[PDB]
Amino acid sequence: MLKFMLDTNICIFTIKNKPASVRERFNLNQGRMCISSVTLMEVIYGAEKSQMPERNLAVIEGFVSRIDVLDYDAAAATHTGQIRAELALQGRPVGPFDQMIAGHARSRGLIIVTNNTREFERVGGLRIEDWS
Amino acid sequence: MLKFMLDTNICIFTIKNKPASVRERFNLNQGRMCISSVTLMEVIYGAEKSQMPERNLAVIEGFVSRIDVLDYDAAAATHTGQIRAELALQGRPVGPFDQMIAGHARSRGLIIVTNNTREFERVGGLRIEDWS
Amino acid sequence: MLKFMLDTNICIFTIKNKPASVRERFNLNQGRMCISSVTLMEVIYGAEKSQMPERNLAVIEGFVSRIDVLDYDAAAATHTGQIRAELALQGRPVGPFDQMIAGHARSRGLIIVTNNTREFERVGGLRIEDWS
Amino acid sequence: MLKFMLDTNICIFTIKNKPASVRERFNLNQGRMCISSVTLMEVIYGAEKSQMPERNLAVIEGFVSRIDVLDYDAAAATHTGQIRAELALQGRPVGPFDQMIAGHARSRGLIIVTNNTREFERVGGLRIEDWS
Amino acid sequence: HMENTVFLSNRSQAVRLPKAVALPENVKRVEVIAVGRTRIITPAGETWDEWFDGNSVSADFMDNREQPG
Amino acid sequence: GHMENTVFLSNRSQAVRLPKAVALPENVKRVEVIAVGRTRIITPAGETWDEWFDGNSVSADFMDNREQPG
Amino acid sequence: HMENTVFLSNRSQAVRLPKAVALPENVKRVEVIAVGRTRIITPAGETWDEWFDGNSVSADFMDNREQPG
Amino acid sequence: GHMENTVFLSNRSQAVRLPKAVALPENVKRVEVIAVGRTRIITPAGETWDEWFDGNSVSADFMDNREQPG
Repeated sequence: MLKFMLDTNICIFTIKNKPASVRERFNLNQGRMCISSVTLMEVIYGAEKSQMPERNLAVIEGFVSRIDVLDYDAAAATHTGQIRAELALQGRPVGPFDQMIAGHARSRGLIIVTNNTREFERVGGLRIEDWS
Repeated sequence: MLKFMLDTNICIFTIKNKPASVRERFNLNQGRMCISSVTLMEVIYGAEKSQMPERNLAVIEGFVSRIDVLDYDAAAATHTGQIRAELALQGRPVGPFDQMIAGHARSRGLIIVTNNTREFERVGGLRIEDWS
Repeated sequence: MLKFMLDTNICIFTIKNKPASVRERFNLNQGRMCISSVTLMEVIYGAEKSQMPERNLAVIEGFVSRIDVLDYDAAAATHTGQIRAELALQGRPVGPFDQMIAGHARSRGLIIVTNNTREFERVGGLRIEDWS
Repeated sequence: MLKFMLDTNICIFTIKNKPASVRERFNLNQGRMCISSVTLMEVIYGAEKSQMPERNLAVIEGFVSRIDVLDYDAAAATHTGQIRAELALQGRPVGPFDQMIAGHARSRGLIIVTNNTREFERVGGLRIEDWS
Repeated sequence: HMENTVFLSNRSQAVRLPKAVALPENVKRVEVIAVGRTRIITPAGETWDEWFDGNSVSADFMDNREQPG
Repeated sequence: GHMENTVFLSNRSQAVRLPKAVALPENVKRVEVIAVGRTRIITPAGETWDEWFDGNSVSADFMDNREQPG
Repeated sequence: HMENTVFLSNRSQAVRLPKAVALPENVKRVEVIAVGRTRIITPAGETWDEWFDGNSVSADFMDNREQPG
Repeated sequence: GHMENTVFLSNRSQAVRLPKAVALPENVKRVEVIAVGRTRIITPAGETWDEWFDGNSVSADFMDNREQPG
C-alpha cells in the first residue's frame, strides 16, 4: 500500500512549522507514507541537540508513530552506491544523507516527497513531489 | 552470536592489502563478524566508480558473502542521533558515515573494529578494537 | 522508545526518599525508563524481608507498574560475561547484580542511571548518568 | 515439553569434562532440557576470561544451540525474591547466581539438574536431580 | 478525567467508551496510534489533526540540519 | 504505531479493537479517556509520578543493607 | 569434501544428500542444530554425540566459577 | 538451534526440511556436506577466508579516497 517517502527536509519543515497545507496532505495520504531510517537519524539528532530534548523527542515520537520507518537495507545501500557514482559522472553535488534517502527510495520504488526538489532532481529515475 | 562490527576503514584496508595479521583475526572470529549496510553502500560505490566495476563488485561480493550484513534500522538511527548530539555538545568531529556506523554498533552493543581509532574513540559508550 | 535503565541503587534511593530532584527527572523522562528484571528481584526481596511485606510489596508494585521491566535475556547474559571478564582482566571489582545490570543495559545500548557511578564507570562502553 | 533446567555446575562439569554418563543422559533427554540466562552468563564468562576465548566460545555455542535458554523474567525475579528471604528465615547460605537459578526453576516448575545438590537442597519446593 | 475499563475482545484488547466522551456518529473507521503507554484514537482521515493541533517543538529545534555540503 | 480499525458498539457504548501492533501493556487494566477535538486519547489510569511520590511510602525497615555479596 | 545443492521445499530450505555421505537406514527422525552458518544433522537421540566427540575447551577453562560465597 | 524433523527421500537421495527456526541464510545456495560418525554437518560452500585472501583481488584504482564529506 505504500507510495511516498518523506525526505528529511519535508520532515523538519512539517515538525518545525506544522503548515496547514501539509496537514491535509498527511491526513489524506495516511497509510501510504514512510521515511528512511536516515531521516529518523536526523530528527532524533535535532531533538537531542536542542535545549528541550525530552519535549522535542516526544513531538518526534508522535510524528513517527503515524508513519512507517524503513530500514536502510542492502538494497538501499546498493542503489545508493550506484547513485553516488551516477553523480560522479554528472559532476553535480548532493549531500550524504540525501543521496542515501534517494537510493532508499529508488530501491523500493517510492516517490520522494519533499519541499526542496532542486537537490533530488539531479539523480536519475525518481518520481519527485513537492508538498510545501 | 555476532560480536564485532567492521568499520568501513578496515574493510577497505583488508580488501586492498589482505594483510596476514587481519586474516588471522578473521579466521579466529569467523561467524562473530558483521558490517553495517552503511558500509555496504560505501564499497559498492568504490566498485561502481572503479574501472572494472564488475570485477571489483565480484571481489566485493566475495568479501560480503562471508559477512553478516546488518540493516541500518531505527535503533541504529536513534543511537546515531544521540551520538551526533553527544559529539556536537563536546565539539568532537566524526564523519557522517562513521557516525552512522558507530551508532549502529552501539545500538546493538557490538565492538567496532577500526584502524581510525582516534575518531571512534570520541564516541561515548562504545568499545573499540584495531585489528591491523 | 526506551532510553534509560535504572540501577537498583537509585531505585532504592527513590522509593525510600522520594527526592524532588529525581521526581523531576522522572516526570521529564517518563516513558523512556526501565529496570532490569534483576533489579525487580532485589526489591521484591527487600519487600518480602521487611516487616510489612504486603505493604512494601504494594509500594514496590506502584513504582514498577510505571516502569517497563525488561527480562534478563541471552543478549544481557552474554554482555555480562564479557563484562565480568573485561573487569577481571583489569582487576576492577563490581558486584554481581550490578554486573548483570550493566551488561543488560550495554546489551541494549541503554543509559544506566545510578548514584554508584564509581563502580559502573569501571565498565567498558557504557554511558552512565546520576539523577540524584 | 520442557522438564529439566541444567544449573551452572552441571554445565561446567559437562563442558569441561564431557563425561560419557552425561552424554547418554543428554542424548536421551533431548528436547526436555534448558538453562537459565544466568547460567549462560557464566559459561560465556569462562570462555571470555580463558586464554583461548574464540575456541571456548565456539564450544559454548554448540552446547547452547542444543538446548533452550530461558530469559530470567519477572516471574523468576519474584520467586528469587521469595527464596532469598526464605533463606534469611532458615539462616542457610546460597550463592547469588544459584538462588536466581533456583527461583527461575520454581517459577517455571522445572526440575533442577545438577551435580552438587547440597546447595539446592536448602531451598524449598523443588524437584532436584543429580546427573553426575 | 473520565476513567474507564479495558475489555478483551477479538483475542485483542478493547475499550469501553462511555457516552460522555463518545466519538461523533460521522466516524466508523479509526486510526489508532501508539506512543509510550498512550493510544490516540483518531477518525481515519483525521489522523494528523491531534498532532498538528497538539504540542510543538521548542523554537531552537533544528535551525539547520547540518548535513555536510 | 499506525494501525486502522472499525469502531464497534458494545452493550452500552462504542468500543475499539486494539490490534496487536498497537495493543497496550496487558499489565494495564484501567484507562483514562481524554476528549480532544474529534479525537480520543486513552492513557493507563493513575500512572503519573506525582501520585506515587506524594502517595504511600515504605516502612522505614526496607533498607540499604542491599546484601550484594562481596 | 562432497559439495551439494540447496533445495526449496515445504516453503523451507532443504538439502540433497548424495549417496557418498548418506545417513544410515536406522534413521528416520533428525535433530538439526544451528551454529553460525553451519547446521548439524544428527539422528534424533544421537543429538549430543557430535558435540561430545568433537572439539573441546582449553585446559584453563573455568577452573573456578567465581561465584561469591 | 534445537529443532526436530523427519528425513524424506528425493528422486536421488535423502533430504531434510530445514524448519524456519534453523534455516540457513537464503543467501547460501551451495553447501558442503561432511560425514562425521552417524552425523552429517553442512556448511556454506566456499566461505573460509583463506580462499578469499589468496584469491581474486581488486584493481589498484579501488582506492582510499573514501570521499566522506568534511
